[PDB]
Amino acid sequence: PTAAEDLRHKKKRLTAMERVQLFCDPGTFRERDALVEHECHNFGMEKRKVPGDGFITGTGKVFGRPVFLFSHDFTVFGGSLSRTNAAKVVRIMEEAAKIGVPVIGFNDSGGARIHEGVDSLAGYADIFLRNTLFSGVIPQISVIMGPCAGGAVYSPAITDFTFMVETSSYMFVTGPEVVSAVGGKLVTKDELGGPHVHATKSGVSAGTFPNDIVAMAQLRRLYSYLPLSNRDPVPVLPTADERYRDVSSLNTVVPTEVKEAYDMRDVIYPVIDHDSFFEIQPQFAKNIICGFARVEGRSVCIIANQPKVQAGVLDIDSSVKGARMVRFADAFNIPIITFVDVPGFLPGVQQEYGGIIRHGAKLLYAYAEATVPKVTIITRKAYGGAYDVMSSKHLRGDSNYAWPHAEIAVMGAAGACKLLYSKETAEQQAQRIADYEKTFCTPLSAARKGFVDAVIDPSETRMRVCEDLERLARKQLQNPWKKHGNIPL
Amino acid sequence: PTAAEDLRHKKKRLTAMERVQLFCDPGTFRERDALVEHECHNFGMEKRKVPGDGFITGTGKVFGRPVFLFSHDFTVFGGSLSRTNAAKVVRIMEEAAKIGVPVIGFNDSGGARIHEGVDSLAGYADIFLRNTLFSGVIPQISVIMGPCAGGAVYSPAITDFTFMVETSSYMFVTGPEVVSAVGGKLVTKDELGGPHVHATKSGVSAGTFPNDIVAMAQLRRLYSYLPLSNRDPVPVLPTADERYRDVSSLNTVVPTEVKEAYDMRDVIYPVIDHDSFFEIQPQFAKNIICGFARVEGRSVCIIANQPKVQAGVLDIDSSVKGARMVRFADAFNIPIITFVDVPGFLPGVQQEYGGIIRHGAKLLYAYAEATVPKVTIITRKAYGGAYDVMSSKHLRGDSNYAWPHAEIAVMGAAGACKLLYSKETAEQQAQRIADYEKTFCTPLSAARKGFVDAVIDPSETRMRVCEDLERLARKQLQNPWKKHGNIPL
Amino acid sequence: KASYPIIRVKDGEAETVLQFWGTNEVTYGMQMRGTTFDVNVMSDLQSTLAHFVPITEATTNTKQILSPMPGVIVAIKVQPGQMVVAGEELLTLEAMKMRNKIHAQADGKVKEVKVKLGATVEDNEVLVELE
Ligand SMILES: O=CCCCC[C@@H]1SC[C@@H]2NC(=O)N[C@@H]21
Ligand SMILES: O=CCCCC[C@@H]1SC[C@@H]2NC(=O)N[C@@H]21
Repeated sequence: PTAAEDLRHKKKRLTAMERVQLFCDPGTFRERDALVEHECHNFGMEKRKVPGDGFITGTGKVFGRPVFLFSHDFTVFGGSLSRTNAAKVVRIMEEAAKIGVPVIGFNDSGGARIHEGVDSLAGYADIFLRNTLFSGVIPQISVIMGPCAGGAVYSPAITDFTFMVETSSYMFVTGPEVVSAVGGKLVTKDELGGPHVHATKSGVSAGTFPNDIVAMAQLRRLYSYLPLSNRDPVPVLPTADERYRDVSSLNTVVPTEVKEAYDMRDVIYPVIDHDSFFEIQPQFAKNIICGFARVEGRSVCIIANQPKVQAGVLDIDSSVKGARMVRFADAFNIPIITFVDVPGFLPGVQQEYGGIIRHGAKLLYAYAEATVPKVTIITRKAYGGAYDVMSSKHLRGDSNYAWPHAEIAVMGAAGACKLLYSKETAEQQAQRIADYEKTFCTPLSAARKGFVDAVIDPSETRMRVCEDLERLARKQLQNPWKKHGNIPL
Repeated sequence: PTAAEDLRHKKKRLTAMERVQLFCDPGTFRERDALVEHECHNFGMEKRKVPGDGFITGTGKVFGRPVFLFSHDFTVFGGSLSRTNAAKVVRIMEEAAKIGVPVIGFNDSGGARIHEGVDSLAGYADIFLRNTLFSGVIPQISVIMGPCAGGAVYSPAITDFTFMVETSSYMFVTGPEVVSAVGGKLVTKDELGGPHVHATKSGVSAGTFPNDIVAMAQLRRLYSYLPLSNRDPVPVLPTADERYRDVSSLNTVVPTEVKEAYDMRDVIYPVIDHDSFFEIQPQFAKNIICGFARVEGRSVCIIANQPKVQAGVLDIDSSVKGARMVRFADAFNIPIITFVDVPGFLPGVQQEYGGIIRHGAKLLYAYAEATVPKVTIITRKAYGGAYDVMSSKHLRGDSNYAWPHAEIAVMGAAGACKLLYSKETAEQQAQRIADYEKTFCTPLSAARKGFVDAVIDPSETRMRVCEDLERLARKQLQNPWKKHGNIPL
Repeated sequence: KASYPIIRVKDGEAETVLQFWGTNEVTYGMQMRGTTFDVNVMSDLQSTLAHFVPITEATTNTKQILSPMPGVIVAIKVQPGQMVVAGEELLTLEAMKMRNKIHAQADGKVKEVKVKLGATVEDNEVLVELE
């Protein structure tokens, strides 16, 4: 019996129920509500009632841990929401708020249902309010499998992570017809809101998958990292890997020349456990890396610069990416580990015309507000305000480390030499820049002041990180009483 | 005796002490620390010690209410910060955190002090952490009277409001010398970070003043609105104006044609008390108005659309502006009053390439998260998701009102008629669009559903607003327990 | 051992040693007799559903290569209008004190005009054109 799904598969596409079956465990899905009708009675809609009413909501179970989910249905009315569709979603989110369980939704709606009038707006508003209230209480993940247009786009935005499917998905606020009507330009749906556009240009989508099957397979892996609720502790899984594994290849990663580049992944991979990195937003703002990883069987958060791309310089997009990652990680009590290599901020008129001052402050706010244990490692250099922003010791950092060839200075040697000698005799470059770099572009001064705990061999990083992260397991820090902060938007 | 200030005034500029004297009451300033030296002992700095060390910090008193302030000094070392300058500021902010008092700072620093090494970075980090921790506890206002470059720019950014002086002030992260070095373009300091640029292009500065004297005079007026701390109640001042003043001119403000424009200030001004509006960011994103005002002697927050500019259409910049205003107003228990007139969102490729999805969600998050009393008035129209965003009744709104000629529909009549009749006989425009607009583009349906409390004459708005704002004085609402939210950055 | 290379397997007397490269949870990168393969391990549902999945073809473009970011060209490696092979460095831009090195991903030859040493122009120009 394979009835009524032949029409769907013929278009090389899967069904909502099949997606739900693929996500959860083999036999642990219990559909909650299945016999519900729209009761519209307008515009010749009194007929063609549907039992499911276009939504599939259940409970399920992943890796032995509970979950909640819902999936849109494209065959029935195009997946449009109504006064009645939104009730099921509201009930699921409320139940997942009472119990410490997350929510995952597979969006496929074609837009609002016009035949209901303003009831669709009512349902949208209720879903928006539930998302707003419960953000930071239970993790929310959203996946977009098909078209997603109109005002329905906003609820995925408030969710913590949004993923996209490559061939047959798109998302935008207004359709290309209106764009043609007002501006006069003919742009296709994919050219407007395709997965690539949101992966590279707008920065909304947190990832892209080639197929639905791969999407489910990796969504399970992502779910294996998250904590169940706000009050539950960070999960710890058994692992045969051990902190005594030898990592001596880190002694040679940093080149002896100051103008040559290297890949920061060569430093990230040895420290964490084998094959346990899940990069977030891999194709957007490549000069910074963010993602999840495990250290001795417990999930941690990774944020590191990359001198491979644009000399590892902070920017607007990198600031937004890092700020969102830090805020989410702190909201759910996940340790943060950072690797620092920054020469400063990206210079340019477009930057000031785009508001670098606002955006660069977001990362600093996220780092200063955080109360989870932090570990910082300075590999090569840290200059100016970039050193302050990237989790400096003064921002209530727990432990800070440096490598023997690091440099921590106010600015580059040339600018310091220029400002320290206004009209000093010519040729001052040769006998002053070298001396200043020798005397003050080294971690000795910063260690004398007390800004780094110790200068360590690069081969001891795994040992030190495991020791510190084990000791810091029970830190309790609290901020002054506030209704909420006022972050620079 | 007018010694040592002749050199300053000759350049048509004022001094820090003169600014402090102008701000506070005639004789209520008590300078806190005045005999402090830098104790540097490097690069020939062992000499030329200064008593004040370039900073003036005190307590003062404005309108009989306490304050705290500090002012940079440009004559002494260019206003550079140090390990010692930042200590005074930290002490002032800590004291103003223990006591429920705000802080106001007049920035004039030329950058960091190179002769101290990384101690300047240490001081910057401490100030950044204090700003981050105490934001949302005590209001913070910052004014920029002169140059402000380097990494020192970030602390004004975290503060709630930043104002600028016209002729002799600028702010940016990196100087034009580096821009010339890397990109090769010659741009002046004013062309890069002048007050106009931040007033119109970047949206960082919240206002601009022509002179320092006017800056102080209006800063006092702004201070008269704010509450003293997080736990203190909203100030109420005596006022001879009364809720029984006749406003019948509102019956004629809205034109009888749907394509003609009008000025929303003609609706804003009658409702509030006379000469009591303080616009915020007047020259940026003119399609939305935000500011402070008084209603029956108590300060409230005003957020309204404007069909004069771009048909009152929501956008990226307007969303950011409104979101920041709502967040600040809610953080300190200030009532919010909104006027709604929106046809939707601005359509265009640049918008999606710039991330409309992220930015438009910020206003919705700010409106949904808020727990202060809200009053909403729909004058003419509200369509699509814009109706949901602008404080709809479903987002825990207290009271909502509409005017007799309003319209609340899913979308415009043309699109609805197109979607409701795919290949219906030609000429369907004339006998379908008119009928649909007549039947469903009216507040009767939204009133039937229960989305507006009542349909009122435009002459009763002041009476209704005063009644509701008086009754709602003691509302107590609380959100679920969270360490903090996760707003879409 | 989990997430490790060596895998010792012994059926009866026969003994084999294979290697485990990596995976994406539907495809396994395993080495057999010093050769890489990608075995697919999927259940009944995944097998019956993988038939109904689009398989798009990636762009096969043999054309000019552009510099991703502005900079300065200080060193060049390849010659104008000769053979080029995959993985060969072509030139090195230096920007904000950093020498990168864009190479040739994959191709057989080129037809183009070289950008001369010290040409501080970049801005996504056509440094090398592949034809
Ligand atoms: O020496 C002239 C250009 C130096 C730029 C150094 C890098 S580029 C972006 C960032 N901003 C700075 O001021 N320094 C770094
Ligand atoms: O009828 C064709 C153009 C109608 C646009 C109506 C305004 S323009 C911006 C906003 N977006 C919409 O879909 N409607 C409004």
